Amino acid sequence: PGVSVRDVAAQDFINAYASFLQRQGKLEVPGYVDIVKTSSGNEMPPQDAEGWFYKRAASVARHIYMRKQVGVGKLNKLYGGAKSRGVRPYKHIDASGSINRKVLQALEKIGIVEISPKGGRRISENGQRDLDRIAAQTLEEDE
Amino acid sequence: TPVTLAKVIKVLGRTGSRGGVTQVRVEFLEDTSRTIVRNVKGPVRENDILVLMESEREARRLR
Amino acid sequence: AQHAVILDQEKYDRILKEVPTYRYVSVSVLVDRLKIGGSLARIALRHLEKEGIIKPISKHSKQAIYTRAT
Amino acid sequence: AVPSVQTFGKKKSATAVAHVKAGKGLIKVNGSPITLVEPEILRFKVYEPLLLVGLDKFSNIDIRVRVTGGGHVSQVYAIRQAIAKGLVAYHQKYVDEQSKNELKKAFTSYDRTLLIADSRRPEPKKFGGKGARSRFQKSYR
Amino acid sequence: RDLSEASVYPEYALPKTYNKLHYCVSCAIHARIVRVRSREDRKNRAPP
Amino acid sequence: FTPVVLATPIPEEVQQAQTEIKLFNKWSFEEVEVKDASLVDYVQVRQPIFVAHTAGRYANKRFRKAQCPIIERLTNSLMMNGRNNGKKLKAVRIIKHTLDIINVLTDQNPIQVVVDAITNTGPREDTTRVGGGGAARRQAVDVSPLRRVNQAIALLTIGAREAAFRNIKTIAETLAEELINAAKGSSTSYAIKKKDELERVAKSNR
RNA sequence: UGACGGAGCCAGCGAGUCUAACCUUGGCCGAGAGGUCUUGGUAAUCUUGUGAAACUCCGUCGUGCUGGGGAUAGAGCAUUGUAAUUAUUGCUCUUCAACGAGGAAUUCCUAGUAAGCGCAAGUCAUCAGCUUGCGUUGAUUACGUCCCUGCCCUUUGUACACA
RNA sequence: CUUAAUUGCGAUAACGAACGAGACCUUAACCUACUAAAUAGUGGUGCUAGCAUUUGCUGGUUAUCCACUUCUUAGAGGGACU
Repeated sequence: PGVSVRDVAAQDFINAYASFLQRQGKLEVPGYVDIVKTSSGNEMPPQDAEGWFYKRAASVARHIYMRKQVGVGKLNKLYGGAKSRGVRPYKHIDASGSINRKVLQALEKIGIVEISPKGGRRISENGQRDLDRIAAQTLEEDE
Repeated sequence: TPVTLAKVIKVLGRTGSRGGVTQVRVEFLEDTSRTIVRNVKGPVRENDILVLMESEREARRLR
Repeated sequence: AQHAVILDQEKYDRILKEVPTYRYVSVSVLVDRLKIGGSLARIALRHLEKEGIIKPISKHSKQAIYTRAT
Repeated sequence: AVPSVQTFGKKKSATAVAHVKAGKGLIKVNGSPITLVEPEILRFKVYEPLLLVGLDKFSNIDIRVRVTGGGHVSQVYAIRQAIAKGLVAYHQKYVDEQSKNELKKAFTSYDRTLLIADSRRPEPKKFGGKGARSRFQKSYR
Repeated sequence: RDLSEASVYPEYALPKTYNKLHYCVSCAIHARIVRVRSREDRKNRAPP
Repeated sequence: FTPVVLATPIPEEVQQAQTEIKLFNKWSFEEVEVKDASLVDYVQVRQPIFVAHTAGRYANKRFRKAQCPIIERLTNSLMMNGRNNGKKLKAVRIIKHTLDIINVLTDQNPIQVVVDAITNTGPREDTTRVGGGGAARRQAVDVSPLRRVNQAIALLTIGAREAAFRNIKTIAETLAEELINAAKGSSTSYAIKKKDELERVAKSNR
């Protein structure tokens, strides 16, 4: 097709490639899975009772190279809660920033997340040699 | 329902001390001269047809 | 109990037994049926996810389009 | 042929530029296909100048338009206008107008404020109320 | 025409009554529309 | 029909419908002309739309009050109570929903009889709020052909919260039975009996 | 057309350190609150692309005072300030209620405006449930009038002029 | 009689006026036509990694020649004067 970097869809993509990372053997968690509410405004524990850091291989790392240089609190910025703070406005509220800073040192070992100047993190030549050909794989297993 | 196929013949004016009833003429153009002296409720721009039931059952001043 | 319990093992598969004269399977209809609740009602109704009489063409959440179809 | 005329998708919330060149008919919002524009439904008001007077309209043109800033209406019209200016302001200067205007059976037949510049603009909020024309309520003694 | 088709000896009258009235000064301007006049216009006698 | 095939991603399901005939993929936006009588030349139908977004200057000109989309004049006419008002891209998919509930329960591929929503919800006379003094005054005038655009849209749509909110049941399915029920004779519904008090003393007192 | 959880993701206004320490992406730490070296900026340089909420899409919740609500008091951890008790604020858990559309009383407002929601600035060490603006999404129906209330003009009447 | 208007017409012991208001002025604006371009925004591509060969795309390059003024910004002006 001449599959470019930005032919990649957003939800039916992550349904069928981030679920493939569920059984790569990849534990790589800080030991703090299903103890975190994933928002200060959240009142309930999350869904699966194990894992769900496997979204980060197709939601986060796909969105780093949508831009060119990234940090952490802007990737924290997608998780947006609204703590019902008594009788007051429901102000700008993010999650706890420890997980994204420790995914920052968990999926770095693969070669996908590389050390960057011009601030924080940029994508590597594992992007143009695996992440391009999981845009040539996930869209080409879902043609 | 004896449907007198009414029409906006001319643009008569207003009534209503609270400004609610706007005046027109209402009859079918064939067999005129038998028509309620009556108006339309709200918005009507000029000179088109209308569907109704009554034909000639009048009143005069409408507050 | 009285309402919103588990599956009604007594009369379960109304989907393949009672969809003439009522083409209505949703959140908004199946709570006066003296039925299990949407905590576990439509979870017990996604058993026909491959095919079935009731069929969505709308993939959205929280209410689907389930009638007498083929 | 690429002389880039500096046509624009300009509305309430887009300072865009359309470099509508002449190619096969590919289109990228900096890389983006037609299936990714973020409403999932209001995408289908980009119907107007493409598949309603002609089938192809492809080998004549090529689209690659950026958008930066703004909000959430200019993905529908100001995306569309930048693409639509590359057709009738480029098949007019080179291709003839009777070839344009007699085959303009649908470019203007559904012209729901496309190329006419928008005249529905922000106005400053007042003083003494909640909103731009929303006041408080009073009280007496 | 259908009130008096019932009326044989057709319509019989064009029926009209007469009444002559006597108001006063103190009750005329609480029904009848004059209620004031100016200084130098109190001169006519025909009503139109 | 020998379509265009090309490398940049454009699918097939759009070009086999709209390149010659006005329609949508599974919806009908077809050949249905105005089956209902007058109020014709006041309706957005001719020219029908494909999906729902069209705005513009339709503010206070009394004398061009009918070229605006009544598609659009429907799709913002139920929203209130602090969270539904505003936010006006949320009914855009319920016309993708409830024009597939009528289009699955007695199909009538949707544009045939929904243009005919003046056949049943088109009044014949309306009783005024005229002054009088003392009673429930609806000594009346005769009807007007644009009150059948504002009173038509409202009283078939404002009943979508007296039956849905405070409990579990949604908006969509009661916009399907009570569209057909407000397109046929009803006797057990919301439109026709609320189409009574503005016609009750339209014949029992002239 | 709601709530929870995931996917995508939007503004403009600014005001920002001076011989002092303001805005600040990150690195690393710890669950947060946040903390130490660092990233740029006296300013279309950096904050900040203000990807925020409200929003779009896909899984989980059911007729209850409830996965709506968070009043009420209790314990602990931090931040600011020579200085926090009669608690500066937040954070994590204990406390988890009222209240169900609300009486003779009664306001505002006719197109990017009525409406929806949320960020700067203003007081700002710290303290927005406030007030200006900035914006992001946007219907209505009257299409105007004197009974109630308010104001100007003609005519008359007036034993009144701090009227 | 009209009007947002003591605004205008028309009647006229009046005529002609000075005000306020109106007028005037802004703004979110149209100007790819300009004096004009990375402390700011552009088709290009110096060095060109790669998905893909469906042959130019995703690109980056704390500047490589910097390609260029319309988008960003207005010096006066036009364009609209029911």
